[PDB]
Amino acid sequence: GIVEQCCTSICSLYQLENYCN
Amino acid sequence: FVNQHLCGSHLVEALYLVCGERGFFYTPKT
Repeated sequence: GIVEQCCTSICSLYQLENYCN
Repeated sequence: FVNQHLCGSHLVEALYLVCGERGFFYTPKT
């Protein structure tokens, strides 16, 4: 998931925004 | 914005910034 993706690869701020409430 | 390489607590800081007062969920794989 996002926590693993951002660490093992890269992720965008737009992808992180999917986890906002 | 630029892409991100975020591990551990650095990803929580990034979520905090992106989401602000909306809050967020931190959901690692177990």
